Amino acid sequence: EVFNATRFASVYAWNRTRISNCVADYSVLYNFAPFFAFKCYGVSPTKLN
Amino acid sequence: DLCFTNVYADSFVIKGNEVSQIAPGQTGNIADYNYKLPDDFTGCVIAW
Ligand SMILES: *[C@@H]1O[C@H](CO)[C@@H](O[C@@H]2O[C@H](CO)[C@@H](O)[C@H](O)[C@@H]2O)[C@H](O)[C@H]1NC(C)=O
Ligand SMILES: *[C@@H]1O[C@H](CO)[C@@H](O)[C@H](O)[C@H]1NC(C)=O
Repeated sequence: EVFNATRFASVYAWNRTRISNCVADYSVLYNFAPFFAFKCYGVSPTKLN
Repeated sequence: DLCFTNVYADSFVIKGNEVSQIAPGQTGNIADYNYKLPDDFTGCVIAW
């Protein structure tokens, strides 16, 4: 629902949402976007689950 | 100015972004299930 959205707000008023109490499997974000930049800093995307 | 023991040439035609996908310690649909480079890769990639 956060990558299926249609009206990602502008940078001047960025929309922030909270995710909790669920199972995070990032294959969905991997296959939901033709990725151009995945520069993670705190945690490597590879073993992220 | 170098001497190499053995030299390997792996050839494959791919998309454009996957060229940047090809690098040691990377990830992607091609980098994870099609062609993963060694972490200590001693060599390089040529893309034209
Ligand atoms: C940021 O984008 C979110 C996309 O899911 C919005 O969450 C939804 O908001 C609707 C109301 O607009 C809720 O009914 C729904 O349950 C869900 O929480 C979120 O509102 C939005 N935030 C801003 C500030 O635009
Ligand atoms: C959600 O994503 C799918 C595929 O990317 C797309 O067809 C659909 O229109 C999207 N939904 C919304 C509400 O944009």
